[PDB]
Amino acid sequence: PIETVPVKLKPGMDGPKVKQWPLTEEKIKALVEICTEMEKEGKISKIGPENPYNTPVFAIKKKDSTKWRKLVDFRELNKRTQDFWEVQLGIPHPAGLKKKKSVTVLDVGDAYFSVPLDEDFRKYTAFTIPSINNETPGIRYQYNVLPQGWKGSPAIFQSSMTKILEPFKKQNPDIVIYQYMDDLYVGSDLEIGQHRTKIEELRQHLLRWGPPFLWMGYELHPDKWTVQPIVLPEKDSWTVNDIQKLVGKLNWASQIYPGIKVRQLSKLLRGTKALTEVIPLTEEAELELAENREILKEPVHGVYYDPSKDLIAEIQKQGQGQWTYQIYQEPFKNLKTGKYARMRGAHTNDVKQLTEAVQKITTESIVIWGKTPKFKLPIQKETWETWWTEYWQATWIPEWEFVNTPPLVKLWYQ
Amino acid sequence: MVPISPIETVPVKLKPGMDGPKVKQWPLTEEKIKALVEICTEMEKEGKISKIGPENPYNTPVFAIKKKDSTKWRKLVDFRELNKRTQDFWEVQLGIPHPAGLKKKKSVTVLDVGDAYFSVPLDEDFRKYTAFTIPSINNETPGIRYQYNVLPQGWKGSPAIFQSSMTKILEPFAAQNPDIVIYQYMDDLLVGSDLEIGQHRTKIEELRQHLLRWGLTTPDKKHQKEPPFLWMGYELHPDKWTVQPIVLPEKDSWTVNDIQKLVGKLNWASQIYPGIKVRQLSKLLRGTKALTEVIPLTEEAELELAENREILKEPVHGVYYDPSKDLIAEIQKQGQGQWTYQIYQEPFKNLKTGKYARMRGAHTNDVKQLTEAVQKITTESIVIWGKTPKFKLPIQKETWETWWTEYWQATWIPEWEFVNTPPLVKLWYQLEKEPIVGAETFYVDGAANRETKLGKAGYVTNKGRQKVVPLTNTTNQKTELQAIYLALQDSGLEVNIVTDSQYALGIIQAQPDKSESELVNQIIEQLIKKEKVYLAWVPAHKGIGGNEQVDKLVSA
Ligand SMILES: Cc1cc(C#N)cc(C)c1Oc1nc(NC2CCN(Cc3ccc(S(N)(=O)=O)cc3)CC2)nc2ccsc12
Ligand SMILES: [Mg+2]
Ligand code: NA
Repeated sequence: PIETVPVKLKPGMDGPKVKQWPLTEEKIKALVEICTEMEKEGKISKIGPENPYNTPVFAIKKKDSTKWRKLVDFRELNKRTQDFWEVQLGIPHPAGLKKKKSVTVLDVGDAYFSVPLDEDFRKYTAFTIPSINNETPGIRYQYNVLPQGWKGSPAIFQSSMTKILEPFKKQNPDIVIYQYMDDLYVGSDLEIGQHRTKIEELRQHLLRWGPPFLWMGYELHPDKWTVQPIVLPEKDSWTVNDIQKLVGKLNWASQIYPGIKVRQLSKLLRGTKALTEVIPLTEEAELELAENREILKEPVHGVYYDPSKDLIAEIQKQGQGQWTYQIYQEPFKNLKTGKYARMRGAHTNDVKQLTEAVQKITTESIVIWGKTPKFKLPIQKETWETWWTEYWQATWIPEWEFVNTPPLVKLWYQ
Repeated sequence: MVPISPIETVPVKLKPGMDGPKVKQWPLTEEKIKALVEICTEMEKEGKISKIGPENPYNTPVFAIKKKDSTKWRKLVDFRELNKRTQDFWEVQLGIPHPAGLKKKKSVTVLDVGDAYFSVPLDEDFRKYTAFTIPSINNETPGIRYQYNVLPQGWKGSPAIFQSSMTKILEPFAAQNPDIVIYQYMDDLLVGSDLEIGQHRTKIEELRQHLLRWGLTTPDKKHQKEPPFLWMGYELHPDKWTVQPIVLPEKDSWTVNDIQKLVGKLNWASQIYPGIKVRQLSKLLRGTKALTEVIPLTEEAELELAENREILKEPVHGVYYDPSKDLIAEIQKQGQGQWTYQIYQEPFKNLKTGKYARMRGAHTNDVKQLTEAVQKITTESIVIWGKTPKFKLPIQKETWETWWTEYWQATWIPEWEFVNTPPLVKLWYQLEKEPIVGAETFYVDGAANRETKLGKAGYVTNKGRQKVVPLTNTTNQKTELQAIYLALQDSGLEVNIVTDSQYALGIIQAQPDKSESELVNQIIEQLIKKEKVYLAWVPAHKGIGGNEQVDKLVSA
């Protein structure tokens, strides 16, 4: 790789100036070792005080490995980096990826380190390895090559990647390969036995055509990803409280589905009855409940993905390690809903469970639409921003905002 | 001639589009001009500045100032304009070490680098922007024009470039001498080690040997200041540390600027003086911006200040850090949303102390505040010691488990243990998850006229109990809370309550234990006294009996 690609920020935008957040001593030591080797390899270089920019850096351990991985939070630089159409007017997101019986995720970010970075743009990738207790100036570096996690890296490298895949793609016409940031998503319909080997096939390619974590493989099965329609109870005896909750749920669902009616069910609640009193369903109420049940079977109407709009992901804590979520662009028009349980590693740590849910939901969003959603997180900002980097294992990072008022609609997905 | 390595120049640019300065030189008295000529002549002989021709179009004004007992004129180049046009730099000197994070060092030396400061050359292509003019006597000859060859005192980039140049020079020495620590900040180099004073004096010598390779003359800091070293407001003693003496001024008239300074001292002191409180005193400066405005001290502010004075009677000290011991943080609730904490390794020997005040809010509870205090201490500890401390918290393990398992948000506190130091943080009420058999059911509603602000609030129950109360100067949201309050007042120890108020549910599901709304507080007091409360929500205006009935009773 000789010639660099001319890269520039967006009109009237300076480089990022984001503060480095505090790091534990073990993460600093990890980063010191990593950056010392990257510096020997020419991937990064020390910078002087004439560079005022900065992007935060921390260290993670990818799923099921013991080696620290450098993770740069390029979110600010990414939104400030010019939109890219690096050779064509855009690579269409493969709608068939989400349908493959198995999708394996490869960390191919190390391939980026073989392409030089436009010398004029390098100063914008500045980052700092902080010292403990401000006892020394942070160690200042900038990238000489395409950095992992930067929007421009897959774009600039897209030409080099297409060629590496050509032979493999030419041989396997039914395998779907999609690239997002530092990751390669490879879906096939053949079985895991030959899938795992076929995945290894693709690694050797990348290995002959050229890694610290390339050996890993994150296996998905989007064909087995289950949605969550709206379900109503099936009971032989309804209390006043049961019917009140049902009418509340159906009233909420009537914002999503037309033709939901609660007149006959509300009719059962005539009087001022004790909450635990059993109310027999009339024939009019049962029919109404059956018509609502039928309505809720069919999907929502006029729901379409608008590529120009952000995806929004909301998450609710349901308790007992269960989490529900909905992805949408306009309210009440869900493009995807889901439910998680038994997040391994933290039966007694809410924040770790939430961090894993965020990563799994972002992974589903990448597969289905090719971009990450903006999260609405049921957590206080100070708690989240203190701990999420401790459980993060993905090489990308989505955006998030915080929900401070308890949504009433948690009960409806329960 | 011993060849000396040249100090690498830092490339400098002006902000994009902007040009160098063009400020007219003031008129100067003949006396000041003579003084400036002598100074600049000496500076030129030393290489700091050089005469330039008339082609240079930029200019920065220069002044001459006089001192008290030193019968001297000092030079002064007003680089204010040039600084506005100079690029931004990386300022590597934002935060300073906290003494509680430092380890003891047997020996400490202080070198002076003010003269090595001038060996740092200024980027050649940038010097033209530093041009200044000494006016001539009687304005009868051209003014003598100079430009800088070194980092000008007062120029925007001098601190960062000097600091960065020194760090680069020291890098090898520090790396090849792991048994010493070098703190460079300002013109002072501070070297410490656990070596015997003799073997320590040699490392110092080798450091001069090293600094000499770039021709940097550095002798001991003139008038070696006895211990303690006065640094960044601390008293750094060999075995202990503290802020310099904290003296709270005595006054009968307290003004805006007095209470600010009083909080500053109290805040600066709260890092070692344990238990400092500052709400009431910080409270007294809610919105005023006239620092000369006098404010009477609430009797709760005098009690707080008098409490600070007692804590400030005897000075307190902290211990330095031992990485081989545990790091422990203990928190106490002080009241009125105030929290105090101590960080230590051995009991009774604090590394440092601190405090936390609750965030602004209409509603809150002690567990949420305690969680916030823990996060603040966590982040402070990662800065100072690079690790999270073990916490000792005045909350029962069982209380925490109930709180986080049932709280609608995700929440987490790191490894901690209960310490039985009252007052203990507790949960003051817990709503039922299911309706209560045998408990009376209250259907509550309220409503208010937006024009007249007249309202009604009340309930009807399954036993035929009813109440509607007429209210004045109220609102929908107030009548909705008043209705729940009435049902709590008028029911037994176990009660089911049915409301359509999404506003009320939002508040109560947040589990406040205290509010700035007296009406929410009254509801909390009632909830505390109940044995069981089930709160059910229904949508308004849907023909839900009881709800519909009471909605009519209150909608006038
Ligand atoms: C070297 C240094 C000195 C000062 C001062 N003023 C401040 C800082 C921030 C310095 O920078 C570092 N200081 C330390 N530890 C401290 C521990 C306690 N003292 C007090 C002292 C000791 C001995 C004598 S004595 N008996 O010789 O008179 C007098 C006073 C100074 C050293 N650790 C590090 C690690 C990286 S930088 C740095
Ligand atoms: Mg009403
Ligand atoms: Na109370």
